[PDB]
Amino acid sequence: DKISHKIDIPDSAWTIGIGEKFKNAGHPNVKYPMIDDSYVQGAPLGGFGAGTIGRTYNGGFSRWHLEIGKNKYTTVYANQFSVFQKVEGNKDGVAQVLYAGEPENGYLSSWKWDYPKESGMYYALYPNSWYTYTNKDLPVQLAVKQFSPIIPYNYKETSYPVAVFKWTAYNPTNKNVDVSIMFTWQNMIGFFGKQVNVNSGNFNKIIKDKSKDSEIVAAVMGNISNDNEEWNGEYSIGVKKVPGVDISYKAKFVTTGDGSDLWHEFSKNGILDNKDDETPTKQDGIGSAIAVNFKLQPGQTIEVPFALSWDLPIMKFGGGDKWYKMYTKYFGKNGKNSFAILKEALNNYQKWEKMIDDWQKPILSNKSKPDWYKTALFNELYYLADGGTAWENGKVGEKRTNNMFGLLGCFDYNYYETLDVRFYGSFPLVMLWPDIEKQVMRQFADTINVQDSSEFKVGSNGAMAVKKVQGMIPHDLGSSYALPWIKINAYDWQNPNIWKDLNSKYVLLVYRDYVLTGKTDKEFLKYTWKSVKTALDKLKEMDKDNDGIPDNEGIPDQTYDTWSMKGTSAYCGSLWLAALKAAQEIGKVLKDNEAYIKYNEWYKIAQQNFEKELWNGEYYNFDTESDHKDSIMADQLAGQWYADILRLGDILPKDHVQKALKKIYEFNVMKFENGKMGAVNGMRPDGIVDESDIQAQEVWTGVTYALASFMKYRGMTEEAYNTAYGVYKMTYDKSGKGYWFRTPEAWTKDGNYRASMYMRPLSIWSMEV
Ligand SMILES: OC[C@H]1O[C@@H](O[C@H]2[C@H](O)[C@@H](O)[C@H](O[C@H]3[C@H](O)[C@@H](O)[C@H](O)O[C@@H]3CO)O[C@@H]2CO)[C@H](O)[C@@H](O)[C@@H]1O
Ligand SMILES: [Ca+2]
Repeated sequence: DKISHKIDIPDSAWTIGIGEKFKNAGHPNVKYPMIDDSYVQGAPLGGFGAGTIGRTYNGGFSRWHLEIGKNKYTTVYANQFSVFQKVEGNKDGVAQVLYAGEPENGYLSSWKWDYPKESGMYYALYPNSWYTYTNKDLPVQLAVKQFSPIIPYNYKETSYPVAVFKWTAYNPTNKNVDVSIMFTWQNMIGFFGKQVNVNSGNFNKIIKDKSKDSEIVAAVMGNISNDNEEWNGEYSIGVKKVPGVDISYKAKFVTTGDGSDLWHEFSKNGILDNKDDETPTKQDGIGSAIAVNFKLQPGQTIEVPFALSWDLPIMKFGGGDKWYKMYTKYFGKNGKNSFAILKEALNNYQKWEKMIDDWQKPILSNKSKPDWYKTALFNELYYLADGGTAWENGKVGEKRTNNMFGLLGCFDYNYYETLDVRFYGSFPLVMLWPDIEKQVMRQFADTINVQDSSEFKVGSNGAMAVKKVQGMIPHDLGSSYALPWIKINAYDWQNPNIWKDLNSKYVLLVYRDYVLTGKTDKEFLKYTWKSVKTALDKLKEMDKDNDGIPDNEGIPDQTYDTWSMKGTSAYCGSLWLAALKAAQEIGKVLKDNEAYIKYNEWYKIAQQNFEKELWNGEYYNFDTESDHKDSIMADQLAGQWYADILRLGDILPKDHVQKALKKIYEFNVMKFENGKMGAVNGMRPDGIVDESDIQAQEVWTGVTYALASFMKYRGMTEEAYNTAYGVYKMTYDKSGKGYWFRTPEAWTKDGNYRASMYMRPLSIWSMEV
């Protein structure tokens, strides 16, 4: 490996061998069907709301999130980079697809598949990833850096449906070598969204943009139809000329054939026919190829940028609504703009690399923090783009000031902005994209007094319940299978209108978003103030025994939605105390004296009673009335955690908080698989895991990272990082369960999982406050 020194991969990048087999991988631990796409994954390409494309460590374009809200795992075999090399003085060269695998059937059988093991590495530090190719039959060593311009405090480039591939080639040998690099792409119009005739009318054109000291050659893969539909638009691939390289191309090869129409050209001398051909296809799949060829002398290095764009302007949800994607603000809505997007990327990628370095540097250059923590911190952010992210620039047919946004809680439970989850998972948005975060919270504010009296069947018990009650915060803002932003509370496993955490979490989210953006945005507090008061006042009515605290009803009426709470719970009770304190503070800021006084009175009664009812000498009891009321809950002081972040002070005595955190570390972490797997949710005082429900026996990745944050602010530095380390280990390490780029909600002691690709572990960013 002589290529690594010619590029700059950070030491904290997650790494794996190209073609590496992983033997320890986990699988779903539930009885019902659940997504399991294997450990063959990688860092996604594509901006927020653009649709994303997962290119795996093996080289394949395999995890398709282009249909917004859907996850489709299938390798499109025509989508590859290939290499040709010929040593000066040999008769023949060699050609190889840079993919550690081969197709399942006979399409593209002529290509050279099965890139060999032990011949290259994959590296990821989101939003960048890299592949190196150090192969004994390839005398020139190659590497590529691939990325999309995901940039904090930037709402423009961050939205683009574009990827850059910056290639570096180096000749360490003592002979001249001819090298070609070829990008192939299938015209994927009709891959989704088209009910019949899936390739019909697809056609490919070549654009040569020559303008002084710039040459771009690109393929635009579109359809003859000008229909404005979810399925229609363009894909583009291309390359920018640099000194010392020639460009060649082929507009049309057949993907549903043996591939030899292209491969016979590339395998001879790495130079394509330059055959333009705009003939549309009927039933056959088609694609395009863009290639560079160059001669490398001994010791010579060259850099060449390629790019990929996709202009699919319309997203459609299962309920029938069609919206424009955010990026259409910058490029247009007509679906004929893939080349403009590609050209912007090819002409500006160096600036974008620097912008990315500028935001990663403060963390990467802090040598008090271990590399493993940086690996997790950056790579967990994959989910902001990969979580079915929806970001609208108008409904099709209909202009507003704001652009509505939604991130899925996960794919198995397909709900937007699941609020009990975003309490943990929204930290990256408030810290790095606060205008999106405040938009999402205004979306929730607007729903507070919505009433929907129609009834749905509650999944857990079969009872009928009202869809949406006035004054109760919704569980979510809809499903991608239905109508995001329009029909809320798609979730139906329990009735969220009787949940005891949603209304408090909502208030705490609101005050967080003011505090973490500088305590300046009074207009945001004003917009949300009525909803905050309404939310707290409605939750107070759920206090059954006049102790000043809402009563859990002996059912799972909160985020742990199979784990029953009854009476005063540590979890919902602490959240209530914190929410009251936040509302007092907002009352002072806005000069609402009667609110300050009311919430101050409620707070002091509830605080007293919380302490009397739950404090046992060592920790706070799980609740006042359940069968395992004395279980040690990992999340027992969630309200005090948020109070620390919000700078609201002590809601409970410092001494008791410290004792409770130490107990949690001693029990829920250290007595669960030797503290190498996170914090198990429920432990009995005898040190055996609580067996009252599956969720008690699960480690929750986002709860664990948030508990790490809490420990860190309380000066328990070693405990904090050791607690977090088990999550990192299980997710990324060779000794873990293979969950890189699909961090789940939960695992049990055997390491098997529930709900891969989950929002909650984005809470690792609470460790950076
Ligand atoms: O909907 C989201 C919630 O899902 C919960 O899992 C439940 C499944 O949604 C549900 O389909 C499954 O149904 C069981 C059913 O209860 C049982 O009687 C029958 O015999 O088998 C069905 C599955 O084959 O129940 C599970 C609960 O066990 C998650 O637990 C929850 O966290 C999530 O929000
Ligand atoms: Ca009560």
